[PDB]
Amino acid sequence: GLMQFTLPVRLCKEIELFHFDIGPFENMWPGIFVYMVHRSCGTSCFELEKLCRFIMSVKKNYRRVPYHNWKHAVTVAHCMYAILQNNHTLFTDLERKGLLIACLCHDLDHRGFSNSYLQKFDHPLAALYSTSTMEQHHFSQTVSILQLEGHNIFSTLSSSEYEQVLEIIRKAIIATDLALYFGNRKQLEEMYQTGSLNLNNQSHRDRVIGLMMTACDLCSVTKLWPVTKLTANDIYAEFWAEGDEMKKLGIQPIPMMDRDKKDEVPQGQLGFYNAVAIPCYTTLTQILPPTEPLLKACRDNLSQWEKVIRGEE
Ligand SMILES: Cn1ncc(C(=O)N2CCC2)c1C(=O)Nc1ccn2cc(-c3ccccc3)nc2n1
Ligand SMILES: [Mg+2]
Ligand SMILES: [Zn+2]
Repeated sequence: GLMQFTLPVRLCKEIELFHFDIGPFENMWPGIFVYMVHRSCGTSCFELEKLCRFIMSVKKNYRRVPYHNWKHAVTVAHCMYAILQNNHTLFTDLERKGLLIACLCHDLDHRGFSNSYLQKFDHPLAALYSTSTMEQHHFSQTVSILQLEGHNIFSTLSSSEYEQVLEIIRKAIIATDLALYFGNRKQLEEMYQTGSLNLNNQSHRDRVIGLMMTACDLCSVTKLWPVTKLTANDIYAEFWAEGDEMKKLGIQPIPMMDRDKKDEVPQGQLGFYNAVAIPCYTTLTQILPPTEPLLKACRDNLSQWEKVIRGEE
């Protein structure tokens, strides 16, 4: 109970900022996550022994892939921590509990392949889950780990609070399917503009939490340029591996996944910032003004990709 986690001074300060990078010391990441739960949720939210056991089982069930790995899980949870800490009074006690766990678990057992590749491979997961294939799997893996003896960090919730938190986690993880983002943001854009947006409306909160999940999931584009640029290499390492596997099935991959078309990455990133990233952080900043630093950082990174094309870097 009286056992806090404390970070060194530079991390204690910078962890509060949206653009924080969790660093290359893997052994510090569990402590970073517990620190964020304690400050975001409370030192009482979870039994430390159970939380520590939950965290190490989640880590074990992330694979050694270039991008969709344990570092991504903790990185996405930190972005959620910064959103929750800058929007103190907007979120319920259950939501703060659920959303940090949702972010940590959102890509459990990712193989580094898209929903499309699983469908074209005819992977068993594609027969079990026709849409949001990997995301239904990630939620399945979360429930499985929660049911390991000693791992139920929600044991002290009432039956109804427990069903509510698992429903928050399920919707939050499903919303990380980028196929669902486009329509979620359009509906949120209209509701904000026509003034019908209502945070007491559960289905409205669900939409807002979904956009927060997209914002945390894409948060590579909101870091300092050197972090953004080096994460891109890991992202493209997976895309190109999937491209290779598409060619093995006798299918020409989209340019994004074709390593022969490396040259066109700068312009591909522009399309992505303009079609996905900027609209995401713009709508999020409209609904939650204190998340504006995410939009400002994204615009700075867009400008950096424009500089790459122009040959200035
Ligand atoms: C940075 N970041 N953050 C998240 C994601 C992303 O998508 N998710 C991670 C799992 C999914 C991305 C991304 O980089 N996404 C796109 C999206 C469209 N693109 C098109 C091209 C392209 C390249 C060369 C040649 C031609 C086109 N490049 C693209 N990149
Ligand atoms: Mg995912
Ligand atoms: Zn993710």
